Amino acid sequence: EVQLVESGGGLVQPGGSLRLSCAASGFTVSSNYMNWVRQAPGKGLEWVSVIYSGGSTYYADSVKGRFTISRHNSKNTLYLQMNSLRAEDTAVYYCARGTAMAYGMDVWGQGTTVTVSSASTKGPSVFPLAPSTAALGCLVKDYFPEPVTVSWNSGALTSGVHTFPAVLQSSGLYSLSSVVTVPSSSLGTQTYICNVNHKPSNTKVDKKVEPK
Amino acid sequence: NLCPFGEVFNATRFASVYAWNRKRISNCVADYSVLYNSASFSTFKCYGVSPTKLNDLCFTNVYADSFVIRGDEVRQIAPGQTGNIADYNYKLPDDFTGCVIAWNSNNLDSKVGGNYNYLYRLFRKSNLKPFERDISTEIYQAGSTPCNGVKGFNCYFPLQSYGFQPTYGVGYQPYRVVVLSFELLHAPATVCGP
Amino acid sequence: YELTQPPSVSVAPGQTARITCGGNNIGGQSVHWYQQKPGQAPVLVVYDDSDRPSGIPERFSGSNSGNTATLTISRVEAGDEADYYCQVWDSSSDHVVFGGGTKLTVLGQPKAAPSVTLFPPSSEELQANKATLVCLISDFYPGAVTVAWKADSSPVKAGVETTTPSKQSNNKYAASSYLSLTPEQWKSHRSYSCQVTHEGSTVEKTVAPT
Ligand SMILES: *[C@@H]1O[C@H](CO)[C@@H](O)[C@H](O)[C@H]1NC(C)=O
Repeated sequence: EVQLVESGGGLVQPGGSLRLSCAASGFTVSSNYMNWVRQAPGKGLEWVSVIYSGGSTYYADSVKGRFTISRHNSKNTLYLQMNSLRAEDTAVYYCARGTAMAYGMDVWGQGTTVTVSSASTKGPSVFPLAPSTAALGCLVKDYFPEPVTVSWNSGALTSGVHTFPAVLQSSGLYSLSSVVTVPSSSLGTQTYICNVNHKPSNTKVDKKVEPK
Repeated sequence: NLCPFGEVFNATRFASVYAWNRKRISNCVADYSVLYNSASFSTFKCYGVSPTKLNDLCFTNVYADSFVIRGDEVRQIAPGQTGNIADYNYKLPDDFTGCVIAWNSNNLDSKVGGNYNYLYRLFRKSNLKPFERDISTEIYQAGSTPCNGVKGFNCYFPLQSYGFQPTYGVGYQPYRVVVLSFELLHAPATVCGP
Repeated sequence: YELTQPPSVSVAPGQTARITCGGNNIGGQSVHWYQQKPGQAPVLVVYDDSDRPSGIPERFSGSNSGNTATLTISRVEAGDEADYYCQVWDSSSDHVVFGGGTKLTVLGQPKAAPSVTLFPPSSEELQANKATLVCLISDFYPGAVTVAWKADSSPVKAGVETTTPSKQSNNKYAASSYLSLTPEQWKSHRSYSCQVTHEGSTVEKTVAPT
C-alpha cells in the first residue's frame, strides 16, 4: 500500500509549462522530506528538488528559477511545476521520500516521462562515408520520426552489413549510420548503392559511395 | 566588573545545537573590539550594528547563545536562512540586531573514532520560531500510523549525530558558534562599553 | 561536489563484486547506494554507509573507509545486473549529489575488445555548410564504453552525441557517437580523434581534413 504514483508527463514544446503530480499512499507528504529526481535517457540520475517537512525548498542549479516544488495535504500529493522548459529537460521524473542526510530515499515512484521537443515529420539527409579491408558508410541525418529502413544494392548485399541504432538528438530528430565491410580489391571495381526509405515522409533516396 | 564573556567563549565544553545554551549578560562593561581583535575568529558578522559603534553603545540585556555545528552550516546562523540547523535547531529573527561569531574547534570537539556527543535535529513538523528551543526526543511520526515511542517505518528518531573526526573536511569540522543578541527595552541600559 | 564511480564493473556469477565511490568529504557524509534494474525505478540497497534496508539480501553490504565508500555484492547472481549509484547530500553547495553510475554486468561471455571506425565529414556535407564526424563502436563486451572526442589534443564536449550500447545479433554490443561542428572548426584543426575506453583500455581513431 506504500506507493508513489506519478502523472502529468507528456510532450511539451520548448519554452512551455507542465505540472507533474505524485500521489502518495502509506505516509504523509506534508511531514516528510520529498524529492523530485530526474533521469535523462541513457544518462545517470540527477536530483532536481527537495521539500522539507517544515516547508523549506532546495533546487538543483540546472532548474533554479524555473521549477517549483509544492505539496497539497488535502490530496496528500507532491507537485512539480516546470516552466521555461528546454530540450535538456527531456527525462523520466521520479518522486521519492527521504533525506540524503540520513536513511536515504526508500520509497520511489514509477516515474513519468517528459519530452521537450518541437520536432515534426521531416525527411532525412543521406550522405556518403567514403573509405580510405575497407568500410563504406551511409549517414542518415535529421529525420523524424522512427523508423527508417536501410538496404544496400536493392537489398542484394547482406553479408557484412550493420545498420546501427539511431541516435536521439537534443533537437528531437534522429540520425544513424549503416556500414558495409567490403574488400579493398573491390573499391574501384564494384558499385555500392545504399537505399534509405523513410515511410512517414515518403522519402526514398539512393546514394552511391565511391572512394575519394 | 567586566562582562563574563570569557566563560562563554573559552568554555571547556559546548552545548549541542538542538539544546543550545543561552547566557544573559547585564550589569557590566564589555569591550567588543577585543572580541573582534582576538582568538582569530573564522566568522564575525554583525547585523544592524558595528563593533566599533558597539563599544560606544548601551543595551538593556545581552544574550549569548552557544552551540556547536559543522562549518558548512555556519552560514545557516543568519537572518532569512533555511536548512536543518536554521529551521529545526536555531532560528534568528529577520530583524536580528546583533553579532554571530564562529570559530573552528577541530582540535577540541573532534575524536579519532568520531565525536558523537553533538546532536542536531533532523525531523520536525514545522519550522522553529525565532529563538525557540526544542530539546524533545519524541519519535517523529511520518505516516498516519502512531509510533508508540518505538523506531520503525515512518517512525524516525528526531536527532542525528555529527560524528566529528579530525580527518574530516573543513566544511565538516566542528565549529563553535556564539550569537550575541542586544536587547534594548524601555529600561535603564546596564551593559555598555568603555 | 563530485562523486566518482567506475563506469563498469564485471564479475562472474558467484564471485564478489565491489563498486567504489570517491568524494572529498565522503568520510563526513552519509553515503546511500541505489540499484536500478533496466527499465525500472531505483531501489535503495544501502543507507548510512553500512545499513541494510528491510527486504534487501544480506549479500549487499556497505563499507566506508576514509573518503571511499564501497558497495560489496557477494555471491553475485545474474539478476543483480543493474546500474548502481552512490548518493550524498553536499552541504558545501546545498545539493543532492549522485555518482556517475556503475554498470554491474554479470559475465556470461568472454570479454571482447571494441572495434572502432571513424568517418570524417563528407564533401557534400561541407558543401551544405555542415559537418558531422561519425564514430562507430562494435563487437565489445561488457556493454559499457566511454567516448571522448578530441580536437588535436584538446577535449571537446559541445556537439557530442552518443547512443546507449545495444546488443547485436552475436550477443555483443554496439554504439555510435556523432560530433557536430561547422566546416570552419573542421578545417581549422590538425586532426579530430575519437577515443573509446572499454574496461580500462582505450582505442583511438583519428581523421584529418583532406
Ligand atoms: C580566552 O583566553 C585568552 C587567553 O589569552 C584571552 O586572551 C581571551 O580574552 C579569552 N576570551 C575571552 C572572551 O575573554
